[PDB]
Amino acid sequence: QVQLQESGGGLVQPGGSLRLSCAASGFTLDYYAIGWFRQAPGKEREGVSCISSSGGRTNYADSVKGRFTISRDNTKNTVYLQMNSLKPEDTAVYYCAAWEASRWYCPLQFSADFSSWGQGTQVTVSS
Amino acid sequence: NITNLCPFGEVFNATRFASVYAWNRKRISNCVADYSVLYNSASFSTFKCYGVSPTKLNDLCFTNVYADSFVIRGDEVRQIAPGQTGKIADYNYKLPDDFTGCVIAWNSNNLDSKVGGNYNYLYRLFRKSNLKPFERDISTEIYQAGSTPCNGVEGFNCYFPLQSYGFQPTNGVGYQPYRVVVLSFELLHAPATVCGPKK
Amino acid sequence: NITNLCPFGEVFNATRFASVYAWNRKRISNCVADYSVLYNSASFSTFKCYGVSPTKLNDLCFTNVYADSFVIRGDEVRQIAPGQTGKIADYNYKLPDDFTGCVIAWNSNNLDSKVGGNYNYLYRLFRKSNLKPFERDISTEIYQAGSTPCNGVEGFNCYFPLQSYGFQPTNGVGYQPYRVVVLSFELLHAPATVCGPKK
Amino acid sequence: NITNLCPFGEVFNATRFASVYAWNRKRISNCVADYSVLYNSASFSTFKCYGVSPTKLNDLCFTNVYADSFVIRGDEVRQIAPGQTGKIADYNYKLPDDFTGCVIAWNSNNLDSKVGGNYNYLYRLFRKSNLKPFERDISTEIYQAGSTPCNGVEGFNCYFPLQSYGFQPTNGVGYQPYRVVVLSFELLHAPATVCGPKK
Amino acid sequence: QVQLQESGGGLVQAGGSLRLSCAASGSIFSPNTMGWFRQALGKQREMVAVISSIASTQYANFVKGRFTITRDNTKNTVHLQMNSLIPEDTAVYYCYAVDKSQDYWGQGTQVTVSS
Amino acid sequence: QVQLQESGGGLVQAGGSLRLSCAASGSIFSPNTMGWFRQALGKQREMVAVISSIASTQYANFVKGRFTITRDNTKNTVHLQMNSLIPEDTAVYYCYAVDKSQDYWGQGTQVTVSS
Repeated sequence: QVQLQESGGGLVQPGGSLRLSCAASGFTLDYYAIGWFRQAPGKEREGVSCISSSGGRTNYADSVKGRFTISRDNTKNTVYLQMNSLKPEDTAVYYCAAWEASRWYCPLQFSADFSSWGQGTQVTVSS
Repeated sequence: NITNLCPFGEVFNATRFASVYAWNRKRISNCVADYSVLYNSASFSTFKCYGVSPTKLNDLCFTNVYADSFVIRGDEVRQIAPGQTGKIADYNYKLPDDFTGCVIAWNSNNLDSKVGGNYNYLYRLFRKSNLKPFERDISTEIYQAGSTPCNGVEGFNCYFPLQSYGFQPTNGVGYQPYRVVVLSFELLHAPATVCGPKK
Repeated sequence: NITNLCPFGEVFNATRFASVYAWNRKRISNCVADYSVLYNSASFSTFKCYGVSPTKLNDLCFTNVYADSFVIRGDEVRQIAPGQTGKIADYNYKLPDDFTGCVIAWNSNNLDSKVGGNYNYLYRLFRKSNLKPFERDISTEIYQAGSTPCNGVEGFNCYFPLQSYGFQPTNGVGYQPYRVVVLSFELLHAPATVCGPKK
Repeated sequence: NITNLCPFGEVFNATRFASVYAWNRKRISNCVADYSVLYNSASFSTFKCYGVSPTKLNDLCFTNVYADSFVIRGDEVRQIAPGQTGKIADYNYKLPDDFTGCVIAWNSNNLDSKVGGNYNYLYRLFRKSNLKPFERDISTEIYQAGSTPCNGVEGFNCYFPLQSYGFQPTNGVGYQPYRVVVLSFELLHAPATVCGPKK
Repeated sequence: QVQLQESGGGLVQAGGSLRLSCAASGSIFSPNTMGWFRQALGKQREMVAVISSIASTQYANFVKGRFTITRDNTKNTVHLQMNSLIPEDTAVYYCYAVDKSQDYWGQGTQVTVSS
Repeated sequence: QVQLQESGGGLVQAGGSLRLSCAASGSIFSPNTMGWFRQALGKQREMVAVISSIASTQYANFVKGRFTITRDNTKNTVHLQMNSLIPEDTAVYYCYAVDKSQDYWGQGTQVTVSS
């Protein structure tokens, strides 16, 4: 019953802002570190961002650093993603997935495996 | 009342892994086993622990451990869940439903994928029946699809038992190399030789 | 249930609207709010609610309402939203990116524009820093455009904060007066005070 | 004790497959059946059978057969299940929670997807009510998104139920066509018309 | 294999008129619903009207008040009369047959209007 | 409804002096900031001085060193003594109440100087 549901994606204007939340049902996502990933038409799933199980160790892609923000409501068992300064390149399908502390050293800067694959949501930017 | 450690690095930092049909094994006992060390290390893809809670692991005392090693592609890992069927679960390895232990997996592409392909790793498609749980099959006999008696000769209705894996970085996520070690444990009323870090 | 009335007449039918750096924050509580009337007033030019849909404002109950009603040029209304940028969205006032509330507005061309120019609306072009979400700065110090201090004296690199607007009926649609209301709601760990429409 | 067989190849291998709102149905009876071949056919990538394991299904007897076929986008497949939600499940085709039978599906990008997009398949995103089990009530009424009665006229808050799909080879697998057939067996206490091969 | 015979298109100047037609020669189980969809080069499918044999109108706002539809119940044919044509309206139109089991399609009638 | 009573203008020859005054009779929540502005016929709104009750001066360079403002904290009144007047500085003047909540506007004081 491990189900991750992405919501909040869609079409936004360049220069705007948006928010995603993917909700976890059937399991405690709190024990899980969550990575948000992205594939556009014609490109592979890239590592957009990664957050720890406790929210303390983090990663953003160089292309998304300084504009996008990961956060998680562990009490409400969901993970949120705030996008600012949208650009038309950002039109792509998104997923959030779960894995645990991936190395000696804490942070989630490195890629890992991504067990719980959600349906994904299309976030489009165009004007 | 023992101090020597279990060979977890040797288990995992091992250079070479076995194929899915043949796999590997380790009877592990008389050693110290640190799992808080492993559980928060995740140099791994899947911690899927059945009959056990991963937090409890370092807490746990075990009579013995058995270790299995083999490399798989991404698509068909899901077949390894007990109570599920797949060409692996049918014709490479059977898992008992009453499984106590934990499967651990991890993509190994920079290690086990080469551009020219790694065809030393074999994948059984044909068998007269599915194996019983926890079984190996190193048979070298050509499979007969039809009534033709192959008698050890390939050809029509005479099949290759184990197709060679094509592991390249060109492989997708579902086709890349994933080394997998299954840690089968028995929860038995016996000297618990694999006690974790405790006092 | 509870029955008092939220003083919208003192807000929407308010005779005068404040400037864009001297905002008035009205607190509304313990009263019934009729939002469908304004949604069916067949007047409101703008309708952007965030966090609660325009129609379920009229069946949900709220702990507190804080209201901000002023006059802005129509062209600049596009910077009134959470996480947006621009002179007003950054210099004046930021809506937090998860703002729960509504921006609703109706042009006041015949209400707040005079033929000689209703210059009573004053707008800053420069600041030492942009404000926070829902931050009010009414500080009036002469901004130091250059390195030289102004000492409260304008001149070279010494500019007044906020310049007037020539609000006239002759202004175009973008520059015409627009009466705009930003309402912030709180569904917090408190009893809902703006309630009633449960009928 | 019958002689007749069903044209499984004629019914399935037929190129003509319907849309989702107007899925095509077949009532099959009196026929000697062999589904083992279809099982190993693999073509139908998906295999989820409910009420029976597909292996024991082969020799079984069945009162009557309903084959319901269509073509679907890749991502929406999960919405098709007994007791399942989704825009198709709640707005195009709902399975009973007690559904007995199996769902099978194959890609068809090379058949049903065109680079210019194959918009011959419409989907009812909008409905006045949810879908009952086995409900194909083809209604194209312009739904009134607002309070104004649209009178079947598009405009302000007047949207259409059937939206087409851009099935292209350039589409993503989740956004690509899939040839899907669901077999439903009403195994009531009525004598079976279709059975397996045994005395 | 119901066939939807289409004819009545062509080249017409601005403000002219044409008369399309589609006929369902197949089984046509129970009542049907005969429709017109438009598709311009580079664009998706947009429904002109999804009028049924009985009722329910289903006229769109794109050419609101300029096109019309007539039912011939003797042969179950449907004729689409277009008046006061404009370059924007011009595209390829397919007849549509909802039927009771599944939907079918026309093979095309080119409509072009310019000056 | 804060009211600002303005008086002290009129007709004076070149080089003379008058004394304006504005008084905020309304609520005036917390500290305020009382200011003076100029408006000649055909121009914009031009700021004289936005001295706050506490500090910040806010004098302009136009009539630098000539006008002065005295603050009467007892009545929260602000007084504009303007000396050495010139036909250019003449306009109609309006006092201003920043308040805590909103800003309000005076009714006008005509100032005329010529020779």
